[PDB]
Amino acid sequence: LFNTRPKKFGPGSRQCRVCFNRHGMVRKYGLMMCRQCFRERANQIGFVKYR
Amino acid sequence: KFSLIPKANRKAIYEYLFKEGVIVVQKNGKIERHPEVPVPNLHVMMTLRSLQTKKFVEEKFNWQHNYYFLTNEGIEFLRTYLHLPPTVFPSTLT
Amino acid sequence: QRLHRIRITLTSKDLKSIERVCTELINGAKEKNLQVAGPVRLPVKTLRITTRKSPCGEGTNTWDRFELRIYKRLIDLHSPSDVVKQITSINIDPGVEVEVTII
Amino acid sequence: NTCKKRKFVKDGVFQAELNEFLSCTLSEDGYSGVEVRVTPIRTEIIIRATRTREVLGDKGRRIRELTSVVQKRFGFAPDSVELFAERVENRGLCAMAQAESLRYKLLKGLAVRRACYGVLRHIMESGAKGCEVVVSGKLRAQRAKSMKFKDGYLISTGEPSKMFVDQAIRSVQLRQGVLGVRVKIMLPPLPDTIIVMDPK
RNA sequence: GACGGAAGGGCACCACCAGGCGUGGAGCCUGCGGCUUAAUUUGACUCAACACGGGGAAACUCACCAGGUCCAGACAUAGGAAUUGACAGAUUGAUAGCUCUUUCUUGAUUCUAUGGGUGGUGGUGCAUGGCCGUUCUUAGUUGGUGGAGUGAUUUGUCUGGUUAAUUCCGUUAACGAACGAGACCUUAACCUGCUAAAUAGGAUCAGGAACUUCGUGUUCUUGUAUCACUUCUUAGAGGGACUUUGCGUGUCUAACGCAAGGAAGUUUGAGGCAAUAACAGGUCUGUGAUGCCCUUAGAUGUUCUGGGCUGCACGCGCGCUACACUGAUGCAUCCAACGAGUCCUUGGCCGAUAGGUCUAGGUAAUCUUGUGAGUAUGCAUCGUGAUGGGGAUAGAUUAUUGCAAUUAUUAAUCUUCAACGAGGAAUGCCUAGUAGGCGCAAGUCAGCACGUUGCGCCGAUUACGUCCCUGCCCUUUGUA
Repeated sequence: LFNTRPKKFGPGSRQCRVCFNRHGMVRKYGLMMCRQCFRERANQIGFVKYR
Repeated sequence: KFSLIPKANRKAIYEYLFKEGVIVVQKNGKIERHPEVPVPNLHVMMTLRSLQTKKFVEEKFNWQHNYYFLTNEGIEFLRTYLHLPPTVFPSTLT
Repeated sequence: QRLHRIRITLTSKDLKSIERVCTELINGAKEKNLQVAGPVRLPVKTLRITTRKSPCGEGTNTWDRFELRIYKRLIDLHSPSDVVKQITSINIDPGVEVEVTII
Repeated sequence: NTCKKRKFVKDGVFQAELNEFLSCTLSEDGYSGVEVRVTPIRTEIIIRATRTREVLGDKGRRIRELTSVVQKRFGFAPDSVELFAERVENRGLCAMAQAESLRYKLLKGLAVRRACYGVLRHIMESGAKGCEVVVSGKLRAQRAKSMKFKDGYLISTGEPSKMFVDQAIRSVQLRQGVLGVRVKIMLPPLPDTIIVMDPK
């Protein structure tokens, strides 16, 4: 009637939980993390970069 | 969903907050009513937009999810509306 | 009691957390002297994400190479289930997912 | 169920979503950090802190909030999650404490010179090996101008950086704009140093 | 300080040398100018803008444009006693009661106005935070006390030798320190040793099939079948290179070169980490990081239908496939590693193909999978013809994802058969499992890779130097 399309798939369906942003959405292993959001909190999750 | 929440379902928000003393609501408007209390999710956001701006409840954000605490003057208000016996729910009690 | 067979999974992020558990629970078995085999070290499932460092497009296109590591390890036994509950319940570690399984 | 790679992601992000929440609620409390100890059907959760008075409050008011607040959100059973406050011995060395301490000195309204030496004096007296405290953003000026304070030696590089330093960052909000505030604290088996014995 | 088309040193394949393979030429993909348009949202413009914003946009995303909704405007003061849901027509793209010609309902949630909030991918990165790039892959940078100077400042931080290095030995109005460098961390190389494995195997001992029947003669296959093992497989503990030894080269001090030995002798190879100063670099369009301004119901909030970012007289930038016979085509042979899945897909039938249909294993060293990958190899036809090299451009048909495929999302089947015969001036990348070529996997993803990030396979030519070009670092020197 109003205020809803079919919203099931594509970038419009889903957003970053931390900052509410669709762009740059890391969905590997079911993160649902926007990249700007993901890199700074990556050490606190577990991810430690080397080589 | 949409429109003003019934006045029975106003007390459905308050009587949950009267017993437990916590109520957290997801920021999203189109999201399903919050797990726990069977109402629209917008109506929980509207009633605690209403509550915070007359003090009583202590709002605290992070993470879209809005983690409310209920103060000493807050438990006076609900009891009056609720009609609950005085000293009914101390947070000091376990 | 009955002749059973138990093979306990161990997983964590740290190496140092499991090397406590592998040393402790075999010595905890050797209190009672059960039929222990040594800890079978499976291959390491390294998880990987590569994002860009910059928020916007500017500069040279540089990249992080983030990594987790996961360490599946298996203590083998042949013993009934009532005996093992004493060994596992004492000496639980911080942030180490453990699951006991018959067969 | 879920697979083990997805499980450490789901359990890992729970740590991060927990920690930034417990930063903001325990801001004026001035906490150190968090940790979790999962056991089967009794998920314990250990809050460290500089002071224990605010976090318990009155007969465990704000403990029994934060037991309830977690299990409402993430979908646990009642009394499955349960919080225990804890005191850190040698409390000066934690960096997120001092950044949050230096926040409320500036936010109340002191000069930036006088406050930052006082925070730098405590961590030096507490028995840190060395430290620095930066304050970026505009200050007595319309153009930005980052003041820097430093005493005692502080390494920048290698894997020995990440262990032996502890490092923290916060915002703080003023009439004219936002200031930055860094803190960085070197702690007390190093790579570089070699202590040789005497034979007699 | 910076600059010099001044001197003396030491350095880099983002610089030449010796070369290798390319781009620039052709068509096509894709980004940026412009030109166009109702709208073709918008940032960034030498290296450090231009397959970049993880930017492969059908709607969503969406900022743009032509229209239509909802208030999701807290609360304070105040009038009034209010606001809502909607059939069938009207009207509208619209089965939006939006607004209506009408008349049933809603029950104090809200309306009405004034103050004030609230929200935004509105503006400002020349108000800022945080983060990243660049100066700068180089070796550089501070203060304590003392010395010199009226002082800015200087000395330490150095003639010289040595080093990847302000790294060392040494020289000394300096002495003793800190960060950077180094160390460190992760990974790749070799251990018939250590410690093990019905979620990796091998060897055994008994059975089955086939050829041989030569005989325990070669090749497949079988089991919580075993007794017992760890060479490959896996990974904890460790060992291993110190330039050890020989001969040169040096105040024989620091250390170089060459040869032998060794798995390995450029710091053993390859990365992560990264100082002090900064630049009016970029990002308010990653954010509940934010000051100020804008506007706030006839909206820049929000959301729904449709279009647009893909629009083409023409310039410029990264890539792909080409021009053939070391080849193309058709048959046969047999070999990888990184992943990744609550979707990945074996097995059997139907179908030229795509694909479908009925069972079926998998929370994964167990199942897909030992992912029978392609350059490669063997045997045939083609014959230098733009030909069968080349596969753009174009008509017609059959499936697949989706709620919807037209400006055609792809994948197939048949046709249609252009330019291009090694690329003008300019100029990029690169020293050994490297270049180049050949595939595969993951990220974005309902569907779509000519893109990026990793992974292996086949595997060369030519240097082991240099300051000529283009930059860099340190001294003495000149400066308006």
